[PDB]
Amino acid sequence: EETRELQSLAAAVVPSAQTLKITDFSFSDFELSDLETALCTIRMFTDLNLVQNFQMKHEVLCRWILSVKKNYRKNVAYHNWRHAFNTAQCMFAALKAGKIQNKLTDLEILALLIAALSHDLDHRGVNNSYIQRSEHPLAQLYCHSIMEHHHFDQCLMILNSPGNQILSGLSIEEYKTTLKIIKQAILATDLALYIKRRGEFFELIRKNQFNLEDPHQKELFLAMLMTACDLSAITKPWPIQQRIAELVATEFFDQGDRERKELNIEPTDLMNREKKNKIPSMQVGFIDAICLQLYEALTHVSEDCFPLLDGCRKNRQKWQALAEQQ
Ligand SMILES: COc1ccc(-c2oc3c(CCC(C)C)c(O)cc(O)c3c(=O)c2O[C@@H]2O[C@@H](C)[C@H](O)[C@@H](O)[C@H]2O)cc1
Ligand SMILES: [Mg+2]
Ligand SMILES: [Zn+2]
Repeated sequence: EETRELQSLAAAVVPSAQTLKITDFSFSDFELSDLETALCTIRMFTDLNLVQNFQMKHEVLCRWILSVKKNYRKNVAYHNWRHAFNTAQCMFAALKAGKIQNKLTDLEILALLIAALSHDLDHRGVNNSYIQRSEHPLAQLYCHSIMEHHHFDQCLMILNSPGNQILSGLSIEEYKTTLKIIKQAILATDLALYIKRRGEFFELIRKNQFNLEDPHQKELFLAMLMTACDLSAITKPWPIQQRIAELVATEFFDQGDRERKELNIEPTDLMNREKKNKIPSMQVGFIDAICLQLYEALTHVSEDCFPLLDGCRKNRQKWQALAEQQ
C-alpha cells in the first residue's frame, strides 16, 4: 500500500542527528532502509529549525518527503531517491559541520534543502548534460541538450499537492521569494550552468573579493554549493566512492544501450559498456576538469568543508593509480 508508508513514518521516533550520523561528510546511506532515510530527512528539517520557524505540521512534512521519494525511479541506477537524499545530507553537513548555516538566512536554507531533495525529480535515466572524452586532456567536450528540463516543475507540483504543502506557513511574499531561490538552486545543478558561472566565482575567491552580502554573489554561491553537494559522492571514502561510481557507470551504459536502440547510433565512449577498461582515466579527467577546483574554492568560504576537498583528492589518486593499472 502507499499509506502504510506515511502511517509508519508519522508515528516513528526521530533519532538525533548524532545518532543518524548525518553531520558527517563521509556519511553512507547504504545500510539504511527507506524509512530511515525519511527519518534522516525529518531530522535535517528539524535541526535546521525549519519545522519550527515555518510552522510545518508533522504529517504534512512526512507526506511531502514520501511524495518526493516516490516520484524518483528506483530502476534508474544512480539518479534516484538515494542520490537526492545524499545531496541533501551533504547540504546538511555543509551547513552544520561546515558552519555555512550562520552565513545564510533561514529562508535560503529552507530553499536549499528543498532544492537538494527535489533537484533530480524529472530524471528517467537520461543524462542530458555531461562531458564527452574526459580522458582526453585537450579534447574534452561539454555537451547538453538543446531542450530544457522540468525538474523545478515537478518540485512545484509536489509542493502544491494537497496534504504536501510544507510552505503553507510562509507569507505571500516569502513564498514567492522562496520559490525563486528553489528554482535557481535546482537549475544550478545542471552541469552546463555550473561550467558557465564558475569562472566568476573562482575569480572572486582568487582576489579575496567574495562578498556574502552582495545579492548577486550570494546567488552565485548558492549555485556553487548546490553543485558541491550534487557531486559529493565523488568525495566519499574510497569504498563508498567506488560503489557509487559503479552505479553512475551502470546508468551511463544503460543510456548508451537505449540511445543505440532508439537512435541507431553508437554511444560516446562514456556510455559504451565495452569501454569499461577506460573508466579510471575517465574518472580522473572528470575530477580534474570539474570537481577539484570547486572543492578548493569552497574551502575559502568555509574552511571546515575541507573534508570534501581532501576526499576528492584521495579518490583522484586512487583512480589515477588504477588508470596506470596497479
Ligand atoms: C561517485 O561520484 C561520482 C560523481 C560524479 C560522476 C560523474 O562522472 C563522469 C565521468 C566519469 C566516468 C564514469 C564512467 C562515471 C565522465 O567521464 C563524464 C561525466 O560527465 C561524468 C559526470 O558527469 C559525473 O557526474 C555525475 O553525472 C552527471 C550527469 C550529473 O550531473 C552529476 O550530478 C553526477 O551525478 C562520477 C562519480
Ligand atoms: Mg543529474
Ligand atoms: Zn543530482
